Amino acid sequence: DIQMTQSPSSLSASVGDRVTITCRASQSISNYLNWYQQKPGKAPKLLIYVASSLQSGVPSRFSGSGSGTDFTLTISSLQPEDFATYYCQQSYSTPFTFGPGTKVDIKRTVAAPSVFIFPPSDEQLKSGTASVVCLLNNFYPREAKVQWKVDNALQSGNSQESVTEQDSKDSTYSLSSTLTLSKADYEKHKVYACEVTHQGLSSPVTKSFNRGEC
Amino acid sequence: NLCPFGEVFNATRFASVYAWNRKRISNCVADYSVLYNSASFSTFKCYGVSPTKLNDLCFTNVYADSFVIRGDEVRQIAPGQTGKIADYNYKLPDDFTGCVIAWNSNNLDSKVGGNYNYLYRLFRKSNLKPFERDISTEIYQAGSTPCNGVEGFNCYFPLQSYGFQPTNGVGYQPYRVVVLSFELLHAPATVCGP
Amino acid sequence: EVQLVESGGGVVQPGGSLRLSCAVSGFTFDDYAMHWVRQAPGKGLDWVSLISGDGSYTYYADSVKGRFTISRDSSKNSLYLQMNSLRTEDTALYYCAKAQTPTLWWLQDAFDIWGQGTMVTVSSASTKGPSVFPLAPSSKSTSGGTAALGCLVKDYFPEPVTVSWNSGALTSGVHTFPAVLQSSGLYSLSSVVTVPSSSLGTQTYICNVNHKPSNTKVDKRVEPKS
Ligand SMILES: *[C@@H]1O[C@H](CO)[C@@H](O)[C@H](O)[C@H]1NC(C)=O
Repeated sequence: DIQMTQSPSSLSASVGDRVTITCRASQSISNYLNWYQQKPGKAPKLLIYVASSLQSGVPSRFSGSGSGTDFTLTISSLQPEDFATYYCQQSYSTPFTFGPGTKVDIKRTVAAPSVFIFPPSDEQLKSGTASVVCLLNNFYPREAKVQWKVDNALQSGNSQESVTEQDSKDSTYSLSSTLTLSKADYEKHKVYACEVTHQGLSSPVTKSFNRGEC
Repeated sequence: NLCPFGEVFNATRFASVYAWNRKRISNCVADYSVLYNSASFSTFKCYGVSPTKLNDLCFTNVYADSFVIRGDEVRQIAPGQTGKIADYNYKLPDDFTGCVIAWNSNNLDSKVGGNYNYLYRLFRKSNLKPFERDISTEIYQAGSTPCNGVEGFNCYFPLQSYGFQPTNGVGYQPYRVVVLSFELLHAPATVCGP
Repeated sequence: EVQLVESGGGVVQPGGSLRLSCAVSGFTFDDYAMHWVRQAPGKGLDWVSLISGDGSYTYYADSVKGRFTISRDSSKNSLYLQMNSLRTEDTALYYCAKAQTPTLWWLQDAFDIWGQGTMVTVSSASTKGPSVFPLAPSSKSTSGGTAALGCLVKDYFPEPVTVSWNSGALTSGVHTFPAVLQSSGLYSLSSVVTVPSSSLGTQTYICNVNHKPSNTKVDKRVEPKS
């Protein structure tokens, strides 16, 4: 299969910005490269075909270039309706393959996450599982690192993260990290902490509790 | 708008036949008889149309397929032919509507010691469907032993170089081929004669 | 206006079968190659299969070859994908897409119009309602700022669940996160809200959780503790 890559994986931009994103094919595909644009909950729309031709109804601020292996999509002045994920796709050879996408989101002033930690409820502990939830609320940019520490020991493999779409009102994100332990392992330790690093935080922030409101 | 045929026939570089180039022609006017009366073409065979009646017909799409093969193989570029090229590289349908144009290109496409550049597919597990193109380079597993990505015992790299040497006889000399096909569908017929 | 409308998706067990349909209007169907492209939850685009205008040529992604069969019916202006021996990793929204160029060929083209997709979910999990647990606000915050509370909606199948707060009367500052698929095959999701801490003693806060496939409808009160 011809492998398609894209760069950057994500881009923060403001209205009026010039935006350049790129797509690479693992071998020559001549100019048989298409660009699609996709917004959450919606099907992709054809934007550019055969590397440089604009689909009907696409405005002139868009252009595409490249032939062979390296292609670029350029938006000369980003408009609100352009925030989306962009995918390139080679049509030169079956099976057809797609790049992994570049998401262009709305730049806004940095906002540090407000962090909250939630111990497992007594109800759930009756059931034999402990879920510990760490919330990162209303932050920008999207990048954030959340690490769990149990009695100061770094956890791996026992947490999952979920993130919201960029908020329509304040352009922030929120994120949950859930630590899942058996009741047996949960009661083997005292201190449960999630530690967060983010551009808006000069130093990593920790929220913690001692098992049993201690 | 004159159809961009001069970029097809006079392109500096031509595709290997296994990766035959296909150019879609549309929204333009074309003078086909000028091609027929060229005296540089040693082959000019049409099917389902007359070379004369081409200028009085319109089509939805014209396709221009081009590649290099050896002189002995031009005969395989026709409907109902068999051989390595027809079976494994470039296959024309029975109801082919178009023309096959070829000319000796020994001056351009032969190189002393051999040309590495032009390739053809020698092994395939099945024959090509008409107008199918196959650019894969997976090793051909002729037997039961796995090849693990490398040529070897019963394990053949599927493409071979022609090795066009300038001193070869005409049958082993390189020929550039351009195949025109004409497609009429319900969509508007935008490419017309003069 | 060109229109493509997919149907036939649903929850299947691994190894099962399902047939997808795509009804098309607004163009000469037979002039165009047609395609199926799928999108795994939270993933990118993945091309599955094509069929030329007259049905004579078809192609498949390696991952589905030998299991899937694509076909079209000119009389019904319809495209089908017959999906046999389904695997969990076949779980995706399945789009049908029309090739841009009227031609009997199928390469070097673009997909100018896409349907909105039909969801295919391949799992061995059984229908199961969620347990709902409070995410209780901290009693330690002395700051007059906003406080966070929420509800954990753990271990349900299939998607989706819906969560409201105070019967739809509380919507500002609500974040209901997308579900995660846990290794047990069950989904989990939290819904949180930030409120003024100055209201924590007065205002009651109840999350309303509904999971139609299991007929679960739970209201969980969320209040400070001790
Ligand atoms: C290619 O170039 C030659 C000479 O420059 C010219 O006579 C011929 O017509 C050209 N072929 C086409 C198809 O334009």
